[PDB]
Amino acid sequence: ANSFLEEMKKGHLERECMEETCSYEEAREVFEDSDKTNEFWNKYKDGDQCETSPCQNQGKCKDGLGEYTCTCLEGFEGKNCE
Amino acid sequence: DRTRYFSMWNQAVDSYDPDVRIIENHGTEDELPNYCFPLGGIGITDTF
Ligand SMILES: [Ca+2]
Ligand SMILES: [Ca+2]
Ligand SMILES: [Ca+2]
Repeated sequence: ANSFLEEMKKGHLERECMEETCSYEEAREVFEDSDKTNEFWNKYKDGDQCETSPCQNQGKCKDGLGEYTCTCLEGFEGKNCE
Repeated sequence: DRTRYFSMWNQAVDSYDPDVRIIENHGTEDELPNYCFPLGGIGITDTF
């Protein structure tokens, strides 16, 4: 993950953030983008969480570090649009 | 002369370096830098 050269060479996602802990930034360095910085790094150890689409009734998903947000449309709500 | 040696009488007079007694200072000549390189040559790289 870290070394004298692991973080001195070119930043590639096919290198640093994959086979250790991927603590931080090494998922942001590759892209230079703090938008999905903490909406994807939660999916390094335990697997994805929105791939099941818990929200039904045409509701979008949002991943948080422990709980899932389900955006349901006007007049629709719920923990999973439930 | 005493500036030469001879084994016969353990004959050699001790001395000292000239520049040690009084040093000199001219810096040096270093306009061209000096570089080390990776054993291969290009080190870093990137799939293509
Ligand atoms: Ca690596
Ligand atoms: Ca990176
Ligand atoms: Ca990295």
